[PDB]
Amino acid sequence: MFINRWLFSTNHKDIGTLYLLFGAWAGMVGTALSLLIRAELGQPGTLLGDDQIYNVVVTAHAFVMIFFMVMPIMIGGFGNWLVPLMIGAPDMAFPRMNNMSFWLLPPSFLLLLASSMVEAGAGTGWTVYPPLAGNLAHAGASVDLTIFSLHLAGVSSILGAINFITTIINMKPPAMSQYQTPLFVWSVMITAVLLLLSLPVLAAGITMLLTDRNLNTTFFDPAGGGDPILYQHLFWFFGHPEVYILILPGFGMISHIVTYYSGKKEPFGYMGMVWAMMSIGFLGFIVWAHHMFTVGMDVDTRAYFTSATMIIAIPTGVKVFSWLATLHGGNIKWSPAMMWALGFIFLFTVGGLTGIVLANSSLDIVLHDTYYVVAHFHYVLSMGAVFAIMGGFVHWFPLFSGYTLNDTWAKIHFAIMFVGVNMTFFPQHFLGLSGMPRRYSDYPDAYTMWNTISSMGSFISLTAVMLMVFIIWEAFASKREVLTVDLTTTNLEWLNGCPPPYHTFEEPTYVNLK
Amino acid sequence: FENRVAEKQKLFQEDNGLPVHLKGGATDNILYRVTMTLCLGGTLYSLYCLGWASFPHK
Amino acid sequence: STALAKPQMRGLLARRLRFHIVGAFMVSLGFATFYKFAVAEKRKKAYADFYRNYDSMKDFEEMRKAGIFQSAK
Amino acid sequence: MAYPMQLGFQDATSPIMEELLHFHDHTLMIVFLISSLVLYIISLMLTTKLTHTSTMDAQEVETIWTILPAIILILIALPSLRILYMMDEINNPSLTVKTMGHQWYWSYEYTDYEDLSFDSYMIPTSELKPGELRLLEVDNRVVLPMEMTIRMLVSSEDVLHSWAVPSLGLKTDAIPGRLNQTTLMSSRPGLYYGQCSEICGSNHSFMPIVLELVPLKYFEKWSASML
Amino acid sequence: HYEEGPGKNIPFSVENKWRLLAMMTLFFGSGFAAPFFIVRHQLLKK
Amino acid sequence: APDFHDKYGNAVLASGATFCVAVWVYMATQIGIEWNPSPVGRVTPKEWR
Amino acid sequence: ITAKPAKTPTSPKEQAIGLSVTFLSFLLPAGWVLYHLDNYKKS
Amino acid sequence: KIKNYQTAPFDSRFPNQNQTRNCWQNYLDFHRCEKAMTAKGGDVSVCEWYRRVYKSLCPISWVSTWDDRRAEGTFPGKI
Amino acid sequence: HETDEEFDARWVTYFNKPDIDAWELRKGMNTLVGYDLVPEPKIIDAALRACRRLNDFASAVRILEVVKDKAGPHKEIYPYVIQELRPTLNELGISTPEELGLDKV
Amino acid sequence: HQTHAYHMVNPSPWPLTGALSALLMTSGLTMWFHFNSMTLLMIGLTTNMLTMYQWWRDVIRESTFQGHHTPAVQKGLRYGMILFIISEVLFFTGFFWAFYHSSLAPTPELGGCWPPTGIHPLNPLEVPLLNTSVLLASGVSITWAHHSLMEGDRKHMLQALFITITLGVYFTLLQASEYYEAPFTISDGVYGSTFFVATGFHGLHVIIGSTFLIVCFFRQLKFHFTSNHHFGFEAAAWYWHFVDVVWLFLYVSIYWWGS
Amino acid sequence: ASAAKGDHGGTGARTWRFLTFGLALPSVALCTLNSWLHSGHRERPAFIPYHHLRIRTKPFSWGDGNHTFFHNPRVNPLPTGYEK
Amino acid sequence: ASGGGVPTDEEQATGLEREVMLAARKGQDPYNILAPKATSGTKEDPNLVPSITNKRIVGCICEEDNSTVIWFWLHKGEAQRCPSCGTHYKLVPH
Amino acid sequence: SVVKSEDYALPSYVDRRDYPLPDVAHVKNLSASQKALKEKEKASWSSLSIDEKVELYRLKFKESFAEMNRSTNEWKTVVGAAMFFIGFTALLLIWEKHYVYGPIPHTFEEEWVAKQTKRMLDMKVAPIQGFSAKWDYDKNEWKK
Ligand SMILES: CCCCCCCCCCCCCCCCCC(=O)OCC(COC(=O)CCCCCCCCCCCCCCCCC)OC(=O)CCCCCCCCCCCCCCCCC
Ligand code: HEA
Ligand SMILES: CCCCC/C=C\C/C=C/C/C=C\C/C=C\CCCC(=O)O[C@H](COC(=O)CCCCCCCCCCCCCCCCC)COP(=O)(O)OCCN
Ligand SMILES: CCCCCC/C=C\CCCCCCCCCC(=O)O[C@H](COC(=O)CCCCCCCCCCCCCCC)COP(=O)(O)OC[C@@H](O)CO
Ligand SMILES: CCCCCCCCCCO[C@@H]1O[C@H](CO)[C@@H](O[C@H]2O[C@H](CO)[C@@H](O)[C@H](O)[C@H]2O)[C@H](O)[C@H]1O
Ligand code: CUA
Ligand SMILES: [Cu+2]
Ligand SMILES: [Mg+2]
Ligand code: NA
Ligand code: NA
Ligand SMILES: [Zn+2]
Repeated sequence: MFINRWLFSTNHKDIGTLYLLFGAWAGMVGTALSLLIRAELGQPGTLLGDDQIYNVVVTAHAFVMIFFMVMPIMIGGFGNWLVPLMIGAPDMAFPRMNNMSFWLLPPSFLLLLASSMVEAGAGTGWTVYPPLAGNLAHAGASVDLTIFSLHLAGVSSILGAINFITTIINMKPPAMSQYQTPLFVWSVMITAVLLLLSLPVLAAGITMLLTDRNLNTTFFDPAGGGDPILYQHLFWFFGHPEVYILILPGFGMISHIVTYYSGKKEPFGYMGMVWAMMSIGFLGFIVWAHHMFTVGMDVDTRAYFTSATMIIAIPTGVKVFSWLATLHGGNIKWSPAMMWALGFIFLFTVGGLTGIVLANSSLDIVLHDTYYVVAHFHYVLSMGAVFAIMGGFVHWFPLFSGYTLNDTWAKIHFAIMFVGVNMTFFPQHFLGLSGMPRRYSDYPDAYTMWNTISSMGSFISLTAVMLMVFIIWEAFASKREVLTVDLTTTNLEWLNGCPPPYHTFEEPTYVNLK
Repeated sequence: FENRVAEKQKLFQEDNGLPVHLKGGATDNILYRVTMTLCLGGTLYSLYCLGWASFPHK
Repeated sequence: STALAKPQMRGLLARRLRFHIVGAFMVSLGFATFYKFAVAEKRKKAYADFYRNYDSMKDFEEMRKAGIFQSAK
Repeated sequence: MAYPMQLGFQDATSPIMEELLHFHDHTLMIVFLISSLVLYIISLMLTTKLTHTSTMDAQEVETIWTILPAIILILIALPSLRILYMMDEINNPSLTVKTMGHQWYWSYEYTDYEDLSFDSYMIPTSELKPGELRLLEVDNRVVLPMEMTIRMLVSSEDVLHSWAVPSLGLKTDAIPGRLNQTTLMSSRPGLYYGQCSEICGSNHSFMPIVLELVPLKYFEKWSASML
Repeated sequence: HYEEGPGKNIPFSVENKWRLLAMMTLFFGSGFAAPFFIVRHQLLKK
Repeated sequence: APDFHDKYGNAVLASGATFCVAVWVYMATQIGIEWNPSPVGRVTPKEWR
Repeated sequence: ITAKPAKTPTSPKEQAIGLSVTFLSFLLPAGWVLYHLDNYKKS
Repeated sequence: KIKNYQTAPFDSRFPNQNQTRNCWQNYLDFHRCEKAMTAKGGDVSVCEWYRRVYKSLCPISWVSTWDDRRAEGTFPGKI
Repeated sequence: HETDEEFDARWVTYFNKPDIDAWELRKGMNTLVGYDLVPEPKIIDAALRACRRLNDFASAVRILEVVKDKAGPHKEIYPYVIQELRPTLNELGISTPEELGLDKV
Repeated sequence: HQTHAYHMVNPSPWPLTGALSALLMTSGLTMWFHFNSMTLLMIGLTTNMLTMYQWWRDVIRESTFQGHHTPAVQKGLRYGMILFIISEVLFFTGFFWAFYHSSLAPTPELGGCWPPTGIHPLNPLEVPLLNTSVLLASGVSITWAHHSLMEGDRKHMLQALFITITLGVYFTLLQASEYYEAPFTISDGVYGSTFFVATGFHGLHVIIGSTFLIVCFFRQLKFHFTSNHHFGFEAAAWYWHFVDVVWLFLYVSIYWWGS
Repeated sequence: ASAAKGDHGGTGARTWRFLTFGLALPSVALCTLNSWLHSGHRERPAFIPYHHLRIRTKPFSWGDGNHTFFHNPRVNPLPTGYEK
Repeated sequence: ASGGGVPTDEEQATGLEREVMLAARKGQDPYNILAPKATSGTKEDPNLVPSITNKRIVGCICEEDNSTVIWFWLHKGEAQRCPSCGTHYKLVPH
Repeated sequence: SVVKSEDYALPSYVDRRDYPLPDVAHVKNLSASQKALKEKEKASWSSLSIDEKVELYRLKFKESFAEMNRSTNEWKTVVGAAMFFIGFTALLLIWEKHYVYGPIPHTFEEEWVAKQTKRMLDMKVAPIQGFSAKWDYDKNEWKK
């Protein structure tokens, strides 16, 4: 029975639960790696005495947080749990292929850990640029294990994307048009389209790197007429859509959380929110070379990428102002999930605005490959994704588990986290403006003060993470069972109780056309 | 060839509680066991290979 | 005693919003300059004042005499 | 170079860097305006017991939310692209210098007239002379004539590197098989520091760049003596 | 069929809070510990 | 009936604040952390050549 | 949300134990590694 | 004529950041010129300009590699 | 989009329906408090008399509470509304939340 | 009992065996590339084939034998196949991008020309043209197969499908021969790299497509397909058209324009 | 374009078979004939050890590590030239 | 030129596929493939909601093109009303 | 009173200032005296005593508006506990400084810094605003 249920699952809820467990475990790995980064930088000099190991830690930090924590939690975890419930569907379109998307991830993670254990690891950056990642500067198995890890994660998400698109297009009640589906469902749909188109380009690029490393191809090797810059194009052609992939389900959860704790039946300007996510998804495919402003590109190309990149602020602003307009006139409930969402809105805005600074290629010359970029994305991506994830987790924990969290503990956790992340990352703006490069194990002495503060901040967030674990333990230890949930009329995922039965919507909802 | 779909329909719709991957009979069980044994054995061997490869032979 | 006068009862939220968005804007436009006057104009003046009578050769000589250069003793 | 507790950019050494400073001021002003507006509005939304929970009409307010940000972006893009195209203009250099990235050091070639080339390595911490800067000093500095337009050509003989000098506003990736061009002009004599700005392996942190800017006559004699 | 309801729709037992504590400790603890031991491993290689 | 916060709130606030300030002040000033603040108005420049 | 009182209440004492055990599960192994860093290099 | 050579002048054929082709073209031009001049028993020194330009622009290792490959019979450009 | 007077008249008519049922009373009040307004005394009067026809004293008191609540920090609104309603309160024997001690925390 | 039309699938081991086969194939390629050994890889390939066989077997059992493929379930599979094909198009796009990047700006190492110095391209008017006529012909014969099936014609469906498969095999054998005859190799710089990787992935897809057609052929032999319900056939046909079109882009870009 | 054929009355199996046997397979037969004449060995290219060709950055994982997967002794020289 | 040998759905469709096919021929929708058309939704003319049990979730799109759907359990017994628009629904078990 | 898990699909009671009249009464079952009170409620409400009026209210509703909207001392616990854990973090940082970190480079020694400071002024580091601009080269001191 255990094996049938947990290894052979064809159930969207159980598979969602598997993803959440996987993602939580990955979050602990990614967090440990981040602390090692900040420990090395916490005082001037060397802590590890081995900068190849430093670079391996940085590289793994990124892959773990992106591919094993964020994507599995948002798309695999919340997507699987919530999407079928929110459209009254009995499961995903391909419930068995769904299970393979999950089971591909532990082997993918195993390949990443193998890369770090063999030889000297892959000390490449999560970008894995040749020639550093090539077979001369990184001889041996590490980089190939990294490529294979990415292959498996790629296949997992591509099949997942096919599953979500099909489910969302095909499995709504017959009367429900796409313009009657909740925003989170939209956000998963759009994310899945981005995955479907972008991951195969990455797969092509890393396959070419694999063949350069093992089959004597020279796609990226000038000796054979290749070009290291070609790899960068292929990687970032995936890599920009990827950053939008990482935030979109977050925007979706934020819309639900803000609506809910404002006591509203609906988000402000639903069609504008749909429009904004689609526009962001589209524009996300035409801006990638803003990651390459220093590689030696022509001026007109730089002017174009600067302009196209800035335009994304417009639909994004529509979403930010619509969240504010959702709060407007709300009966505000200061739940822990609401606090996460409010934190998300402001931290995402800060990071988005530093993105606009970076979009300007002239300024990016001086800011590229400095801590200003690291600060930008830890606000918009790291805080944005994590705050949306924590908001969604606290909000829907009682749905998934049937048990309540202690709200006071959860508020304490939010408070510690808010202080920690801002102490960690805010000073990194100063480090970047003043010229400290990223991907460094040590820094000229002038940079000591901000690096010291930033590392102290990282320990504060460690305390918050440890507390998060205790809080989840306390919920399961105490077993306060859910009774009534407000606003079920506009939050269908709650209407089958907590937790919902294994099989829901065996009899589908009735929705007439009028 | 004769159309024997109706016979297969009867076999696979028999009310015997068996999951589809075992509903053909004893041969399904064998093929399943072979597959899972190769997968689990191969996975253990991959772990061994990792252990071996994680250490230098200077 | 006397009766209480009839107060405004409608659009209290919208009226609050109308009032404060002007204040939200006026901070901005009132502030606008703070970064502008205290940072931007200060910076333009610092660069203008520095270079107005700047003598690069004299600057070099002071550096040379202080012993900082590999190429110039 | 950076100094302790620095918040913003290193002081500009070139006119283009001065332009970047004022453009950053302009943009950051706008960034502060927006972030504060958002913070203010958020607090406003959250500080009243008054409620209005029925359906609100979206289209009127969405015009403002789209048009004003569009205008703001144009107000950033206009000076942004002015500087971009000024950076790109033809300037006629008096001198060409090449730099080749290596693991982990820079080499320099000045081959307009004679074959002058040398390697440039970080001074190890244990060998710093009193008052010298940890991780920043090199054995052989890039000596260059001040107040002159210099063409820098940047490449690599192994992995990617990136040749940067923040106070001149310079960062040009060093790519094997490719010859990237940038222009360099210092308004002042002195020493101007930079660091490798593409991850190139285990000593990425330890291959800095030091420019030494002096009068032409000194540059010429130094050049001759370096043959 | 399967057990349904709170504490039953999960692959781990919550029947005893102390056994649960031990399991959550091993689970999150192994994930957090792993990078430190990978670093130790790499340092010990030379 | 008074809840947890009614009974212990004042004490948790007071002790929490006192403990936090004391330990951070101690960590910041007493254990040899080198913050490397600006030389400006602090350091007397000394002959190096 | 409303909920039932805890089926198996977790007292302040039990919370202190769960919290302490949790923090130690993160701190001790990492602490052990970091404390012995110099031993790993000098080996 | 244009002695007082300082450095390679701007070339409108190669106005962008990537100057690889500029170095390459001048290298080719110099050696083609030298070969054409020697074939006709003429003054090689009319080719000098291209040598100055490619010497200014081209990394030493590229020139050196190209020279080795011309001597080896493996230079892939047409001369 | 109709005057204030037309809005009020519609609502008065809503609650004045002789055979208004419990569901329609709840629907009315719960919808009305979603708007950016404190309902005029004449709306509330009509809603209170509906409570009377529905033999529901408690809902009458609750309606008075929600009037106070919708006014937010505008402390002058509720005492004014109660003032205007006093003849109805007296006629129907409706005690205010305050008179019942239901304003105590 | 359900009153929707969707398929609740029996708990299945094949996702896990599939995932493990992926681990075994990738760790196996690693072992092959670095530790001079083929064992893990061979086990991975074997378990992969076993997984695919039993998984698709079960899909056939679920549909032909158990009747779970209602119109709503079939429609889902249509979207699924279309989306899979789109992902495969983008995969090839990355290789076409690599080809155009290299060939439009040939570096000095190549002689600054395309095709590079020392490269003697195949004549696109010889076997590559034959290949083109073969796959185009196979697009015509597969359409004949589809119409015969819809018209209830068992014999002509089988004949047309057999012809299509024979053409697939012919292309595959022609390509294997051309690979052997080619005077340039995968190690001949970016020309060899782009040529063999792009046409090689295409060749793999031709093999996959041919196999899928063969599966349909044997299912047809066994009367699985009705004149109205035959999604496995549709789809093998879509995938086959996809493979044809990729060929046409390869022929135009690499063989013709890049010669 | 309408090709130059011109059928359409009902798009059926008969029409597609007509196209298979009347156009598609005859084109293949023609191209097959065409190939069967321009077949035969084109002379093997003289060996020049160009550095952009015969790339070896890592030995191949088969044979002696120096032979490509579809190595053809007649036309594929090694880095050191044609095999003896 | 053209014989038979290919089975039809009528001859060979089985299980749920066959049920759906046979019910569609009768103009029936027991597996909820079609959106039901609304009545006037008064208490006299309620929307009739079939169910195989004693309760079923209703989603009410109160006005055409509303993006917000209003969801509630409809129980066996007297007609219930949408909490947003008041339109009436009544469960008809089976 | 007693709400059960298996009742999730039924209309439920809630106290919410934006939903004043919930779908069901707080108290569903009535005792003999409570039944008599509901009968009395059908006659003039002026004949009801204050206690009877309160009892009728409490049958219909759980908490009053004033009760459900009351402020709490929770913020004290939240802020205090947050500060406690932030304080606990400094203990980990003290441990790290003592047991993990070794000495920082010699370049942070006071004499080094003084010499390096002079050399930075000699090379006129950030002479427009940042560093050397704050040094008075005439009076040989930091500007006031
Ligand atoms: C952490 C250490 C801070 C140290 C600050 C040094 C003091 C200035 C020296 C006192 C002045 C001494 C004279 C030196 C002037 C040098 C100025 C310069 O040459 O260069 C320019 C400087 C100028 O910047 C500053 O001048 C820093 C001010 C910080 C901006 C406001 C953020 C809130 C305050 C920060 C502390 C909280 C941290 C939590 C982070 C919060 C996230 C924003 O460098 C930057 O570009 C900073 C990059 C920030 C870009 C992100 C946008 C942030 C938007 C958020 C608004 C929040 C609303 C407040 C309301 C906030 C409520 C939440
Ligand atoms: C969540 C993930 C995420 C998101 C959403 C974004 C959003 C954006 N990012 Fe970011 N970014 C990353 C994650 C993300 N980023 C990562 C991981 C990297 C580096 C990877 C690496 O190198 O390892 C990166 C790097 C990166 C670079 C490259 C810098 C460099 O390496 O030199 C650039 C440059 O243009 C960029 C720009 C932008 C812009 C313009 C947006 C915009 O979409 C933001 C739009 C939002 C706002 C502007 C705020 C809200 C709007 C309003 C309140 C309206 C009014 C505002 C205005 C009118 C301005 N980012
Ligand atoms: C008739 C055409 C059909 C092709 C069938 C041939 C077998 C190879 C397999 C095909 C798969 C194609 C892509 C793999 C890339 C390389 C093979 C390219 C095709 C090929 O077969 O190229 C051959 C070289 O093969 C070689 O290296 C052999 C190397 C074989 C090992 C391949 C390494 C595995 C690559 C991993 C694939 C990653 C997949 C990613 C999936 C995406 C996940 C999202 C050419 O021979 P040659 O002697 O150099 O030149 C001819 C000289 N007479
Ligand atoms: C050297 C080779 C090694 C590489 C490994 C790959 C090997 C080859 C695999 C060949 C693909 C075989 C797929 C066979 C699927 C058979 C099952 C099937 O076709 O199932 C059909 C449904 O379609 C469905 O699931 C559709 C399922 C579609 C499957 C998609 C096939 C493409 C798979 C490609 C996989 C790798 C590609 C990526 C490579 C980089 C069943 O419905 P019907 O047909 O309507 O029948 C019902 C009627 O009888 C009722 O009257
Ligand atoms: C980035 C992550 C941050 C982690 C912060 C860690 C905070 C500290 C947790 C305690 O860790 C323990 O510290 C002891 C020292 O205090 C170590 O004992 C060591 O030192 C003792 C005293 O010298 C000896 O008794 C022991 O044998 C010797 O193992 C012990 O191994 C280690 O587990
Ligand atoms: Cu060289 Cu980084
Ligand atoms: Cu991007
Ligand atoms: Mg870079
Ligand atoms: Na360090
Ligand atoms: Na068909
Ligand atoms: Zn309705």
